[PDB]
Amino acid sequence: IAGFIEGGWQGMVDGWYGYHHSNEQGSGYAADKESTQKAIDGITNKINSIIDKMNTQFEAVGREFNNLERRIENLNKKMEDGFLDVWTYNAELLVLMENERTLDFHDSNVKNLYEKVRLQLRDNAKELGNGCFEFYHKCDNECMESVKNGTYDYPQYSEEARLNREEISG
Amino acid sequence: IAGFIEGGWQGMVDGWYGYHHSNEQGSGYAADKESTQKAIDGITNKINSIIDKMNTQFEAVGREFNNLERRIENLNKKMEDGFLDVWTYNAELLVLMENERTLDFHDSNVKNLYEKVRLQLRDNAKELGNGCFEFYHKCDNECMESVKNGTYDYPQYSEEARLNREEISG
Amino acid sequence: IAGFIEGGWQGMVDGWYGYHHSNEQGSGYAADKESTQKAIDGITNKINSIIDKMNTQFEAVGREFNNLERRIENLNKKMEDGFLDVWTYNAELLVLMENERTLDFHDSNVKNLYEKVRLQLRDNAKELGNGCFEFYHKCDNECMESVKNGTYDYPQYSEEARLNREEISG
Amino acid sequence: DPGDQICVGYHANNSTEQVDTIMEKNITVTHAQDILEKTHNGKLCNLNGVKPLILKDCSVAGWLLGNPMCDEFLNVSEWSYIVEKASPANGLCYPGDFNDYEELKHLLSRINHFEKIKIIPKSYWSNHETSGVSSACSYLENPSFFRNVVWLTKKDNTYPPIKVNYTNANQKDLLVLWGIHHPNNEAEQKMIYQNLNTYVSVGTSTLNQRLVPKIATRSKVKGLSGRMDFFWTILKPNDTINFDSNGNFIAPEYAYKIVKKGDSAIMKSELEYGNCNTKCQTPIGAINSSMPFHNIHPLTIGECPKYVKSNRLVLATGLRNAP
Amino acid sequence: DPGDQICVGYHANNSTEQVDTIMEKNITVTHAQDILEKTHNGKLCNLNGVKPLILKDCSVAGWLLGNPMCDEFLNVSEWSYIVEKASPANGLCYPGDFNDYEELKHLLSRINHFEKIKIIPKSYWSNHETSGVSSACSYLENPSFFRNVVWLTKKDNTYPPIKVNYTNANQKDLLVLWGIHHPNNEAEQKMIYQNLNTYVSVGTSTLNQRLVPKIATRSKVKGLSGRMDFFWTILKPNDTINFDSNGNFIAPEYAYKIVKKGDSAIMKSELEYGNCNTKCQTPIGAINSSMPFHNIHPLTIGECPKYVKSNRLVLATGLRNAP
Amino acid sequence: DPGDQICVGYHANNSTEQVDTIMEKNITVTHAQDILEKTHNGKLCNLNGVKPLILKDCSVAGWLLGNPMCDEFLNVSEWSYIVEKASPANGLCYPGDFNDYEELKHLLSRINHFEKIKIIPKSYWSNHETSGVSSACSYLENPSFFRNVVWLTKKDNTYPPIKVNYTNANQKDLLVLWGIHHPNNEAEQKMIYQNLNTYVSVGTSTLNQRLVPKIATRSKVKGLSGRMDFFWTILKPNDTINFDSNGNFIAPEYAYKIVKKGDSAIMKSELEYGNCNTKCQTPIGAINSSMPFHNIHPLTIGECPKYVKSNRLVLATGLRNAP
Ligand SMILES: CC(=O)N[C@@H]1[C@@H](O)[C@H](O[C@@H]2O[C@H](CO[C@]3(C(=O)O)C[C@H](O)[C@@H](NC(C)=O)[C@H]([C@H](O)[C@H](O)CO)O3)[C@H](O)[C@H](O)[C@H]2O)[C@@H](CO)O[C@H]1O
Ligand SMILES: CC(=O)N[C@@H]1[C@@H](O)[C@H](O[C@@H]2O[C@H](CO[C@]3(C(=O)O)C[C@H](O)[C@@H](NC(C)=O)[C@H]([C@H](O)[C@H](O)CO)O3)[C@H](O)[C@H](O)[C@H]2O)[C@@H](CO)O[C@H]1O
Ligand SMILES: CC(=O)N[C@@H]1[C@@H](O)[C@H](O[C@@H]2O[C@H](CO[C@]3(C(=O)O)C[C@H](O)[C@@H](NC(C)=O)[C@H]([C@H](O)[C@H](O)CO)O3)[C@H](O)[C@H](O)[C@H]2O)[C@@H](CO)O[C@H]1O
Ligand SMILES: *[C@@H]1O[C@H](CO)[C@@H](O)[C@H](O)[C@H]1NC(C)=O
Ligand SMILES: *[C@@H]1O[C@H](CO)[C@@H](O)[C@H](O)[C@H]1NC(C)=O
Ligand SMILES: *[C@@H]1O[C@H](CO)[C@@H](O)[C@H](O)[C@H]1NC(C)=O
Ligand SMILES: *[C@@H]1O[C@H](CO)[C@@H](O)[C@H](O)[C@H]1NC(C)=O
Ligand SMILES: *[C@@H]1O[C@H](CO)[C@@H](O)[C@H](O)[C@H]1NC(C)=O
Ligand SMILES: *[C@@H]1O[C@H](CO)[C@@H](O)[C@H](O)[C@H]1NC(C)=O
Repeated sequence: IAGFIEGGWQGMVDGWYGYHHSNEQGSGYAADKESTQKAIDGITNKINSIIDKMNTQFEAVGREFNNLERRIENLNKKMEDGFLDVWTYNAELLVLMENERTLDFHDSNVKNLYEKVRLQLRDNAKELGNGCFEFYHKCDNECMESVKNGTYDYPQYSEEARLNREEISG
Repeated sequence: IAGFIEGGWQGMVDGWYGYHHSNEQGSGYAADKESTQKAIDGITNKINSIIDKMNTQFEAVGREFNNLERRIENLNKKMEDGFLDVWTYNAELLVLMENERTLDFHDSNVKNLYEKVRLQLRDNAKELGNGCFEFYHKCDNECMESVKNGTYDYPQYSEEARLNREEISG
Repeated sequence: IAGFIEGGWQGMVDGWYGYHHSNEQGSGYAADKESTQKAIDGITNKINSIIDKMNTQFEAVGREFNNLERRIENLNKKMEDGFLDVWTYNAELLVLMENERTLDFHDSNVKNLYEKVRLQLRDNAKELGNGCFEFYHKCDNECMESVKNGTYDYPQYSEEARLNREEISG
Repeated sequence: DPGDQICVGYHANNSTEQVDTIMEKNITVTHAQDILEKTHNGKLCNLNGVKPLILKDCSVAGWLLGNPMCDEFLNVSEWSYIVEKASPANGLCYPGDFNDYEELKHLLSRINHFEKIKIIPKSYWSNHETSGVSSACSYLENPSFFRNVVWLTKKDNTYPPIKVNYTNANQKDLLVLWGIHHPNNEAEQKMIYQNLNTYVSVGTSTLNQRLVPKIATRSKVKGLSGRMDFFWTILKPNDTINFDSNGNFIAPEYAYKIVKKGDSAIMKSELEYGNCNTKCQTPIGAINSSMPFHNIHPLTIGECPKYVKSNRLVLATGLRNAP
Repeated sequence: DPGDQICVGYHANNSTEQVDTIMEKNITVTHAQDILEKTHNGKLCNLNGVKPLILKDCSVAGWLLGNPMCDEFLNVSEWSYIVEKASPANGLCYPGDFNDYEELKHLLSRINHFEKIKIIPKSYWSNHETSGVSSACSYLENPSFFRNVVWLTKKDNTYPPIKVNYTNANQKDLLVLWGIHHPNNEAEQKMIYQNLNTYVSVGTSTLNQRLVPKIATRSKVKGLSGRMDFFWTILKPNDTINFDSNGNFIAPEYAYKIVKKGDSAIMKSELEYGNCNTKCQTPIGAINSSMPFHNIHPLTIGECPKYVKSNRLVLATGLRNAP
Repeated sequence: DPGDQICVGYHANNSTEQVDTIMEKNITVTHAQDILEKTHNGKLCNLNGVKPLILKDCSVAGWLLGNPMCDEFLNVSEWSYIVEKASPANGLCYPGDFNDYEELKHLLSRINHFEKIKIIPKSYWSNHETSGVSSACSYLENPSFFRNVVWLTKKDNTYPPIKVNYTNANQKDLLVLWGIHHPNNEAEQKMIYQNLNTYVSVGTSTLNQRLVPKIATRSKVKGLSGRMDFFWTILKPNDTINFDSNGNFIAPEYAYKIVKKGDSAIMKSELEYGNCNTKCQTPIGAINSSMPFHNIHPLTIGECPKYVKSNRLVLATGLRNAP
């Protein structure tokens, strides 16, 4: 199996960012509630706030001119096109610019999540180079769930972990 | 005590990004001058440059029309509102967009600073998972100040550091 | 010699992001084709897409008014200046904003590349703190080129690497 | 030996949906939100409760004055907005010009409720003929005239000076329309009006107009070289309009009461009625949409999304979707 | 065993200040900069050294022609900008129209210095009465007239043809105003002017105007059915204006010299003078501000911040403030 | 002991090129792309195949009517755009006004091909003199007149009523111009036209114009107090224009056929011809440029880059260049 470094998981569904735990009592995916929700309240707010800054925007209205008011008929036309062209630019660019600020927001949220556990584990585990960690100790379906919600007692598993590390340099 | 991973320090005041050194001769906070100033010359320049791109902007002027110039009175009105609405959008959005480019600029400046020392120390210290480092050797109020201004002689403390590391796997 | 942490290399030319390999059979710079090209197809697309969102833009046209049409002559003038001023703002700001989204794109592409190898090597090498790695094993001009294109067999060099590591704590 | 593991990773799916970036196009993504409305019912609908005035083949001039080919519109009262065709065929049947026409249509775009009333009944013309009529303003084969204005001509063999007033005792504004006939020659003039050097003068608190016929040789339109030029104003409450003439007067019989003003419009569309409801109407069809943008037609009326000229506006929500 | 430590961390404080983001609102922050000015002194002030023309209850017409209820303004010379009320009460006391009024007010918005001069003294009218006067243009109970224009009427029992000129020998442009009276009937005409078929003709290098009275029955305004329509032009230096008339002429006595042009404006405000100074003035109050934006009123004059319709513009400077 | 190594690093060079950022200015960079065109050939060139109409020292009025000082332009047919100087000296040699002038120049900015034709040959005037002439419209010292319009005056000692028509049998629109003379006094009138109370009346399907001379005393321009006011319209195919007059008529001899419409313009420039080609022209010079922007002059014609008022627009491409 493999983490974020080589693609995404069709297996996880309860969220956008999450873990997979392979241990002795069982496998399975599990989303990180905190960061995922954080990416829902954010993207949503982004949407509504795009709509609302567009809630005020120019409104074209038709005006008739006669045969001897060609100069103002043409002024009127350049004016209403002008604003139409300005707001079409502002929308297409706002969307493009914030699309990019969105994909990067996902690409950073993942890496921050990887770093969240890499900081929690340190030498009690070995990072496999594929977005996965191999525990130097046994991690019951209770140490796994400890890591996920950020509640990981390091010294508790510290000893067992250390000994299994120098066995590998025995 | 604890680093950036769990909040910010009311104790530091001389800057935005900095360290706290806990050793044998004394504690205390100390800002990183280089990165902090770098974040002053930057944010300031951001401000002035927002003002200056707004230094050129539409100016509404009053015009009177009579009872039989309703079509151009209404054109004039839609035009002056139009530009007012366009520039109100450009400002509220410039502020929102650069507010975000500002908080992230802070959130990256910190992490780059953490990485600045993590690269300087490596195995001569153990990263505690909370934005702090524990030295494997003794760091006089002169090795601390060595780390801060980026002038850290690694081999000089290399030996003492190594020996204290395998004592922990003795 | 030194990596990205202390400046850039006049020596590399075949690309924007790359490596230098110092081993037993020879030195020399070598760009990472994948990430560099990725930064060409990107920056280029950025350009063309700036032009194309400007491909639609207001066009000023001259209109004559007589001595008793000062009110609309002045309206016309404020209107054509208004749009000129709006599009000059949109361009100068689009350029400024995407200049910044460009330099950061380079500053991240490098760090992602450093992380690409740091993940590939792990304990089979020691990161020197300057954007360089020192192999704990011998890396023929074939293990180097293995690292670069992301094809690095870790267990193959695992053993030799491990033994040379505890010699340093012998 | 193999030990326990945890991984960090992200969502995928069978999502064909793409979005765009400044730097990269057609990025396959897991979730996208389209924010552009690209479809309309193609119909001219009611606007909320209220129903539009489809003028069909008449123009605002024709309707208001009463071109005989526009009798349908003789008693309209309340509308939501006006649809007028691009080039309607029935405007001024008797060739001529409508003074400050556009400024009137613009004024109509702020009115949605008329009440036609009677200010000068034909009965008043006890010393003039009110049966002036033309083949250009002809109804069923037989020559007729505008339904709301009267071609006063000579009775027996005199045209005694006219001096008639109407007082706006109502508490609404009043739209009044008159006109004047330009004869082809002095012979044709006296055959119709007897008198030779003529004028039409209208007076209010604000208005102070003097009109004089222009005899001149013009090209034939609808067979005629004669011309009728029409005029309008707004008579404020408790104000009196005053007509004086000694020939060529086209008197108003009816005047339109302005009972309700309100935001409206005059749309230009070839379409007919559609018998449907909406809250957002464009000249080419109505909109039922929650979207924040649309791209069908800029000239909308009602609570609508914002018009942009885009073919596509789609926002990224999910993550890049790695197949 | 516990060893020496270093940490990496960041600033906090007791900062309630928030800012906003596209993705996140009400972000508590350590330092913020507000860039929107939301307060004005609520007063109409001097603009730099110079003092404004508050027309009070007169209108530009009233002031220029000299409505008797506007004598205060008889000798203004230099201003910074003009404040005129929305609906001033004293414009044209004698009911009538001002020709190209708006184009004049617009011209005044480019002038800040007048010098009233005397081009045709009443003494010149050695064969006409210059005491035409009306109850509508009435001062202290007793009927009067516009201070700057003269109601020429018949002397003894003749109105001899008028043929008078004025040469602009000064090196500034000159604003001249005349007018014409529309009588109610031929009886009233000859009672005032003797002559029956009349004209007023004005001529310059550019102007070539012929005016003719319009007898017609109009509604009563201020008790009157008569009307006076006024007109203007600019007499360039070394050019001559030429009036010819045989009745109904309202002659100019005074003409305004345009000594200094300059950027100015005509503001619309109910406010009075405020006896204060400023460099930035809006119709509802002045601004003393270093801010780059403001939101009080779009119609400003002077070196001002840029108007936006925002309630709030505040920039983040410090960091997210973790309590 | 020293072992094998790999590094990660990036590009440098000897690149002085800088770019700008919101947060940081003058950032030395390895590669930059300038997107602003800041140079023009300073010349007025052909536009594609086609050559411009440089009116030089004439104005559109002068050219069209035929001010004698504008004979060069007597037979122009096809152009790309029109260059007219700011203040051309030769417009209306005989002092006067051109009615709806601007609306005509605006109409000309949609035309690029004229064909002058002859609708009323001088030969037609078999009972009037066609040699009216003035010192203001003077050619080589000797007094002349507009080449395209004829000063009809009295023959022997009568001016018999004129009643002439022209039918537009061609399948293009037709621009026709006439005029009218304002004499100084009744003596001068009859010396020229015999008849005393005169009119000019023009009629089409649409037009219905009556003109009347205005005798009035005006200032002297080019020594003269007389005036000639000119007028225009468009005669649609298979329509007839009809002139009637009994004095003061300035008859058209020639009428301009509108063979090709098309996007054009009237530019204002002091420059002369440049004998060169381009696809993008500004009033101060042409552009040969692949750039997406330019900053020379906003008033361009042809396929051009977009005008911005920037001094500098340069994009970053390469990386920060560490020396
Ligand atoms: C009233 C009458 O008997 N008129 C006869 C003329 O009509 C006729 O000349 C021909 O007139 C044609 C137009 O006739 C009308 C029309 O517009 O259809 C007939 C109307 O009844 C008449 N109405 C009034 C109020 O006068 C109307 C009017 O005179 C014109 O519109 C004035 O411009 O004209 C058409 O123009 C033919 O080309 C013309 O020859 C002559 C011929 O004998 O006899 C008249 O008695
Ligand atoms: C000059 C004189 O004796 N006029 C008497 C009329 O005034 C009077 O008719 C009444 O006039 C009223 C208005 O009177 C004035 C006015 O506007 O106040 C009085 C002015 O002196 C007079 N000025 C001039 C230069 O003529 C002026 C002028 O005639 C009108 O403005 C012309 O439109 O009128 C008011 O209109 C009453 O409703 C009216 O009955 C009659 C009655 O006997 O006698 C006149 O001698
Ligand atoms: C036709 C003739 O003999 N005219 C003599 C007058 O010209 C002359 O009065 C002087 O006229 C000067 C202008 O003379 C012209 C002109 O504009 O150059 C001469 C033209 O031939 C004449 N053309 C026509 C068609 O009439 C023209 C015209 O009368 C005016 O433009 C009408 O406004 O005038 C100049 O104005 C002098 O200031 C004036 O004194 C008198 C003097 O004896 O004799 C006339 O016979
Ligand atoms: C992006 O996808 C659309 C829809 O299939 C396609 O028409 C377009 O060509 C694609 N983009 C490119 C650069 O080909
Ligand atoms: C209407 O005309 C009559 C005379 O025909 C007149 O007595 C009456 O005063 C006029 N109405 C008004 C309001 O002047
Ligand atoms: C943000 O703070 C303002 C000021 O107290 C408050 O009115 C507003 O409701 C807050 N935002 C939200 C989403 O509640
Ligand atoms: C002013 O009028 C007199 C006659 O009243 C006349 O002699 C003089 O030439 C006129 N002034 C000008 C500049 O024409
Ligand atoms: C940036 O470089 C330009 C060009 O040499 C120079 O004029 C300008 O002063 C520089 N910027 C600053 C802030 O000095
Ligand atoms: C042109 O005038 C003649 C009389 O001079 C007339 O017979 C003819 O009908 C007129 N042309 C047109 C099209 O009316």
